[PDB]
Amino acid sequence: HMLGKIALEEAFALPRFEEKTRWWASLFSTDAETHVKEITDINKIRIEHADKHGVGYQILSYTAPGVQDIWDPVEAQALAVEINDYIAEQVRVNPDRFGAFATLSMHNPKEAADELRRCVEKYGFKGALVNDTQRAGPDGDDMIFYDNADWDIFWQTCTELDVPFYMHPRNPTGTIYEKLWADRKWLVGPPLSFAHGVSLHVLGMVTNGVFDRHPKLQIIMGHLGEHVPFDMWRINHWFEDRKKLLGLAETCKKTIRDYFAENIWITTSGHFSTTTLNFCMAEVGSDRILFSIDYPFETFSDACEWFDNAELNGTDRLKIGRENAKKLFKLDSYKDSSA
Amino acid sequence: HMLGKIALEEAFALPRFEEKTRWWASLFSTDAETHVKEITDINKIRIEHADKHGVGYQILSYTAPGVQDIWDPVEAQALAVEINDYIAEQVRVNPDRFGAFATLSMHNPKEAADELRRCVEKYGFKGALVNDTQRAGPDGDDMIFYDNADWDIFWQTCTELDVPFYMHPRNPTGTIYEKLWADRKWLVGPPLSFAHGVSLHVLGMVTNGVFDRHPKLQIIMGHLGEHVPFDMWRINHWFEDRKKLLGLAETCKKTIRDYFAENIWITTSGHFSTTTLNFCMAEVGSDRILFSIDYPFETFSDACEWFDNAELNGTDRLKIGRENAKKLFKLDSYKDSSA
Amino acid sequence: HMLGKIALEEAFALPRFEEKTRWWASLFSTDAETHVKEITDINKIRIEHADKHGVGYQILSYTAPGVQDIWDPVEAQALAVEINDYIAEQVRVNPDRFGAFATLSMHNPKEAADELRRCVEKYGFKGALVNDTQRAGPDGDDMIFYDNADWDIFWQTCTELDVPFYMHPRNPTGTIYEKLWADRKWLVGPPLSFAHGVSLHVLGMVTNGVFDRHPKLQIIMGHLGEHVPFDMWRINHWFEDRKKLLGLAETCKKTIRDYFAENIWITTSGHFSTTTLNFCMAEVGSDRILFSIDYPFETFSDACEWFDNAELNGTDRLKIGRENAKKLFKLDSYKDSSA
Amino acid sequence: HMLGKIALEEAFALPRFEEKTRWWASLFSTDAETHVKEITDINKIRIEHADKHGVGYQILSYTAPGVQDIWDPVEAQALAVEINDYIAEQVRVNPDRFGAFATLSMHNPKEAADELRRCVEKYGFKGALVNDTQRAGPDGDDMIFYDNADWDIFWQTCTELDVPFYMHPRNPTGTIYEKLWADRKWLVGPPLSFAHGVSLHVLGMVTNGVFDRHPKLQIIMGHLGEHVPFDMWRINHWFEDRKKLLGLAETCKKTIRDYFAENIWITTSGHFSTTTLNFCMAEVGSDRILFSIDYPFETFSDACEWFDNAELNGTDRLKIGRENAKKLFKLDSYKDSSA
Ligand SMILES: [Mg+2]
Ligand SMILES: [Mg+2]
Ligand SMILES: [Mg+2]
Ligand SMILES: [Mg+2]
Repeated sequence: HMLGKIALEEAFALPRFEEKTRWWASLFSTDAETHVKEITDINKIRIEHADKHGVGYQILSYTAPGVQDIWDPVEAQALAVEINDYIAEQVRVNPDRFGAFATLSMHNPKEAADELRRCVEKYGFKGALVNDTQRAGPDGDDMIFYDNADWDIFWQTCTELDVPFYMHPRNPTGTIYEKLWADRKWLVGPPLSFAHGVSLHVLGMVTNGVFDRHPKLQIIMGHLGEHVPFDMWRINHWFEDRKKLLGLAETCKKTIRDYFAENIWITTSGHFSTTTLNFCMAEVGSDRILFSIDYPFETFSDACEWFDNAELNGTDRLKIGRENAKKLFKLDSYKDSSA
Repeated sequence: HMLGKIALEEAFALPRFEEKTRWWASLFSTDAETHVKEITDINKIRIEHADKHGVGYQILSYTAPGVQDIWDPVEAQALAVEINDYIAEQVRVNPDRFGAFATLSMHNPKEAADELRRCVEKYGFKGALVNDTQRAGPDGDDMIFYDNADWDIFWQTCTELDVPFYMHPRNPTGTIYEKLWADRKWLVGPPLSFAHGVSLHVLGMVTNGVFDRHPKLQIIMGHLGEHVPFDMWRINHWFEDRKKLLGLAETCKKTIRDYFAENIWITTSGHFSTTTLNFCMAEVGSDRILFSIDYPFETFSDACEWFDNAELNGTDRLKIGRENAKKLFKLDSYKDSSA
Repeated sequence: HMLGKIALEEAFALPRFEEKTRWWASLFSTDAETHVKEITDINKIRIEHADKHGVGYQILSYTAPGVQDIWDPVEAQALAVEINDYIAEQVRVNPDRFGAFATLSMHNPKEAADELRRCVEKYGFKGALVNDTQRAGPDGDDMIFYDNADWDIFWQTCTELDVPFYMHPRNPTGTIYEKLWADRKWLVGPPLSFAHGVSLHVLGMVTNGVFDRHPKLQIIMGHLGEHVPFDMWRINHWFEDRKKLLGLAETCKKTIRDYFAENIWITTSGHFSTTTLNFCMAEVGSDRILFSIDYPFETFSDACEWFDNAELNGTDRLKIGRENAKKLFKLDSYKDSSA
Repeated sequence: HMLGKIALEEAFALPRFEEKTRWWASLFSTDAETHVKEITDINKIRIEHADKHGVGYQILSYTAPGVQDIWDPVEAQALAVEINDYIAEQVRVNPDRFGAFATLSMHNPKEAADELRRCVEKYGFKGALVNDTQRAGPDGDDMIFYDNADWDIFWQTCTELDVPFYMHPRNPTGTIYEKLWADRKWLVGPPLSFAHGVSLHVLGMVTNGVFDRHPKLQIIMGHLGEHVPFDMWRINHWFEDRKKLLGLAETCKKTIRDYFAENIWITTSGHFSTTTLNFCMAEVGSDRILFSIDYPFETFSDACEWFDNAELNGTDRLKIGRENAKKLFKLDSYKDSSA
């Protein structure tokens, strides 16, 4: 029904990674052959889906765990560069239907900043999408978080280019996987582990002052905010009425509600629940919520038939379906953008 | 306004642990001296609070991390026995105002089952409250989870005595603390880490078939369910439409919604939000929600002035405030129980 | 998906009233030929719909405006008796699928009480359903309301027989139609006028003390309560904080929330909105909400596909779908009643 | 806590109407002596309240029933002119704290249009506020509605001046009072009758095509929309799926949700319910909701302590508290307008 929707948690994989794609599909897809075809296709199947379901524009990004799974920094950087060059050539076929997020090796702040800049300046990419902490160390068992002063040069590049950063999940690996997840492995991914990682990282950015040093920085979370809106009251209470009397105020200058009004966005990817959407509208505001799908892990039909038919006032259907993202990503036009 | 409310996430500490109590208070209280007095008091300050705020009956339990912090199994068991003997003598002063949950060493399923039985049979305790995984191993860096076949003898003791088990959080320790939390330490506790632990453990019980082998087992989570109701739609979708086509059905026979209708309860402890309560009423049902406070980490005033004044239909105010817990814990009477 | 649902705002018309059926259809149906067949059919089409959509049991009632449109008390009484005899015979064909509400002339309290008693004692009808005020006076321009002492004998008959009374709407007529509705006639019926009538009558019963004189009396409103839940806060405030200080307490002894907890029920007839249902669960409580359809003015498909697929906790889906009505109407087994 | 709030359903009365003020107070106030002082005061008591509760700017309007109670068109017009001249002088004392709505006799479309124009062009009034239908006829028993072609000249004046029209309630009178309300008089006013009138009039404007002929017209309803949001689903269904197939489309060209997105506003006057506000954010959108008080029928304390302390995302608190009204009324700076 609604046309010109924008979706922006929409994944692709390189054709040369078919074995890795099938491993990931063995965890998260019930039809591996269709999954392989859909995650690698850019300009045919993906366009047919969007045409049937009123999706005018999609910002594509690399599948998880992606470059964050690569703990060799030279290999990781070369892979990020390869992916960005590849998707730039692919989306030129349909520029009124596709944009792309930069794919990044996050081993080094300046290296990541330079590649983000190359993507934005050379290819017009719309921002960055990163799958939660970079694997590093001898066997990839270390994690690189971005919520510290070493990453200021990177976050300042984001605000200078004025593009958002999408904190996507990745799977638990190594020591963390063995200790917490191996004995309850069906919880890996969307059921629980994904949100635990993203919420930890983003609230780390909050409590380590990233949005104080970079007040213009825009951060996006999928899956209606990875549990965080559920605890908006509880986090705010334990920040303002407890931890900010014990030292947190030294590195965290605004309330959690301020940061959601000024810096943080949430997306409807993989969470097609009108009851939860309404609750998020109360706790974060319809202005800060964007439609997305999580294709091809979710189907266009599930996401779009939900949203198109959800009971919702017309003002917020427009905002969530396209107008919020249209302003955030400075979209002058695209297919059906004002339909 | 409402009298005879029941609260059941209400903590005490032994007087001999003052140093440990002050360490915990240095993380989670803004007034250490009042905290020490309140967490150790049973029959004076705690009764004065309850009298002012319409709380007829409280089920007391041992402060976190409690016995789960003790990785010496002999020491841990002796401490659990000591705590249960102590609180039994304390609550006999005011039997129409206080019951108690068993405090347990969870190093060994049969040992824990026997001590739960002793508490219920000898002292009339109302169930068990355990602070998420037992520390074990050489330096307490291992975790004992209860979502496996070794714990069947324990869960069968719970269903035979027909008493619930409250899965309370504890702090992250050791390797997990260093890897995920040390660099964002203000998130430890109520802001995030507590819910991550409890939700992992309870959903582990779900996906490892604990409620299939023990369909009468009642499990309680505080803090409006430790994020889980937020993802009810998403978990249900990724169980029924994804993982249960890939192997999860082998150890998980009902839907997540079934388990919340039949086995799982949530509590309002430390989450005094009517907007979130309404959302939980939609996602889990008012029948499955219990009032609680989280005293003395939360104040009676915050919890009770919220609940007493919250906009709510009279049917559900009665149920959540006392009648749900009255039926669950088989309370024939207590102060103001039918006021 | 849910089987054994109960619906109880389901209308029929006498075959000999085809012209009245067609006039009403010309206001409220977009397929008059199907409507005529469906509103007169009891045991074939209506059963086929119920079998397809998991409706085990239906309490049937006479179409609006029905006997309340008849201002000749002799003609009105004879028609009520005719209708009750007719539907008693019809429902005997499928007694495990159908019950009936009494149809009443409400010109005289004792006469109406006697015919309700005959319906319950002779035919086992489940209650009464009445289309708002009884037209009266020489030209049918007066209105008989039931919220006064003259009707105590009638309400005492309801409580003695322990059966509920369903306050259904009727169209505005005569002077009221001319002054308020004739110049905006598209608002007649479900869009506005229906709820204005029923809410006036039920809140009249509240404020004139009917539920104080008859504390066991159960009153049912369709259409999620005819706007009243939206104003529960506002009515409660303007009663307890205003009118109850000015004289209302003389004839109204409990709060509006008390009466919804103790006396008033709402159904989902013609209001297939999960967002509004959730709000009603907050304002009135799931224990007080009953599934219903409003057939043949609404379709089985619209009502049942909505309810069966609505995002709802399993506890409340069971209560609203059938268990609330099973208890209220003291129902024996019926088709799929325990499925 | 929030400063610079805007309220715009704030009433005054002329000093020479003490008897009318006292009769109205005898229906709607529990402290008539304070009410008389507060409803006549402009520049002292009312300012003190606003200073204490963070209300920067108020648009003032004449008390109900006001000029709509006057069925002599000559007396009605003279009184409207008197009131507008009076309040223009009063608000000049504190022009950074007060604006005014036009008070109008609505006996004649051209006359009302001319007085609205005088108010805007001579005094800079912000719009019009009218208490539902104009009493008319020899004994005041007729009602003038504005949802017809005779009023096109008036609505065209609203859009030409680009100012909104606030449809405020009035009490039921004459035959309507006798037939519907006299025997249940405690429902008169906020409990029920007020909303019945306004919702009828506004939905009449919808279904008689006023917003089709005048697509720029902005209409404001108090009291969270006078029940209409509760039935948004039901009205929309009975328009688009029923009446629009039977002839309504001839005079009503968009959906009810379109008109709430494009033409209709609601305020929080006299409805200090976060639960209902959240529901209204789902059904109408936070962009279309305005803070207001309904002083002196409601207190500043009730309205502002509710709103300032309600659990709400920061984006919508800002919009509802002041930014929506700042844009709608094109307001220059006022006290704390950017605080
Ligand atoms: Mg994704
Ligand atoms: Mg606790
Ligand atoms: Mg009906
Ligand atoms: Mg007013």
